[PDB]
Amino acid sequence: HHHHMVDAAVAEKLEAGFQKLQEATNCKSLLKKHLTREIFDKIKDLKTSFGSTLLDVIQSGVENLDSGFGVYAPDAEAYSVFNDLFEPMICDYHTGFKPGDAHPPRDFGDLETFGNLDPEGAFIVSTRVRCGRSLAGYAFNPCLTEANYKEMEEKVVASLSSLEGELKGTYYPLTGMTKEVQTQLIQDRFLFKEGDRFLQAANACRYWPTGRGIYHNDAKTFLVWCNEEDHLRIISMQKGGDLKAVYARLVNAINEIEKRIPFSHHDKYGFLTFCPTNLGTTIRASVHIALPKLAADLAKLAAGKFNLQVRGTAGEHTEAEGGVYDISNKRRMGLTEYQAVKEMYDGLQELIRMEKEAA
Repeated sequence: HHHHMVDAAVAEKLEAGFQKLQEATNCKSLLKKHLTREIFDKIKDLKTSFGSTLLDVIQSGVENLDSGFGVYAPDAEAYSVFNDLFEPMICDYHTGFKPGDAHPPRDFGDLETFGNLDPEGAFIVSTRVRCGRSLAGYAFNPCLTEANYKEMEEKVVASLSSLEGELKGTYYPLTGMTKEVQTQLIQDRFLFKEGDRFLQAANACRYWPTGRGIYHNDAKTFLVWCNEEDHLRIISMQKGGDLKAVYARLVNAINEIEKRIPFSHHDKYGFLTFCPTNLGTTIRASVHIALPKLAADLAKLAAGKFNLQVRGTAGEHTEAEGGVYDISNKRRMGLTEYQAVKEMYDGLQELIRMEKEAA
């Protein structure tokens, strides 16, 4: 496909979408904020080599005006071709990253500098680190062919099936998934299903459920989703606060996978993903921590000095311990994997120190 020229159908649909954006003077999306007429007029007739147009970028945010972000990348090249829109959006969303920055190369860092977090079990309820990856060479969802989905899944399965030791586990395809397995995966909170209206409207569920599946280790402390939104979503998690173990498991897993499957990467934006909220390190770390003494003061948002975000957790007495907060990394881009996780580690250590010291 050539870099220019969209057909008349695409052009008409883009203009109507832009107008809908405009008349919705109520719309809070990043798409509406950043897709100015000037930018729209500049990029509306461009296509990637896969044939993706601006409509394949913005259609979800147009159809779902309540979108928070409102664009997706239909293939890795969209990030360059439609960069006039992607760049301001990405840089608005991602704390500490600005136009002209180059996201640093991957570096998981020295695992030995993590570890002793809450061995007592007095504070941290659970620890989780999620990452995402696209496979080098493949389009993203709106552009994948049925044979692409099958081939990608075969490759992913070959790699996960070869995993040994702590990562050894089972792959469950969505194709022909039984009621029994569906139920078991729902109990585990491991099941995904056809995407919500945001993903449907992005054409991200074509050929469902071909090439979609779920892998977890026997311990249920390592989970992979194949083709849920990104080619790969990779999660390490467990009860308690052993961030070293959680992070080491994920690092080992990603290194083993990459030995067999190279990832899509970008010199400025880091690992490329279908949703640009997942760029850079792609890291989404989350620790549930009980801080009932600090809960009184909410000068807790201390966490900010380590670039960490604090969120309350739901439930009543009968369900959940009180004063438990979800602590996560605000930074995904413009820092290495090691810096992102060490920020969590350092900040949590301080929070706990503060909790022990509070009256």
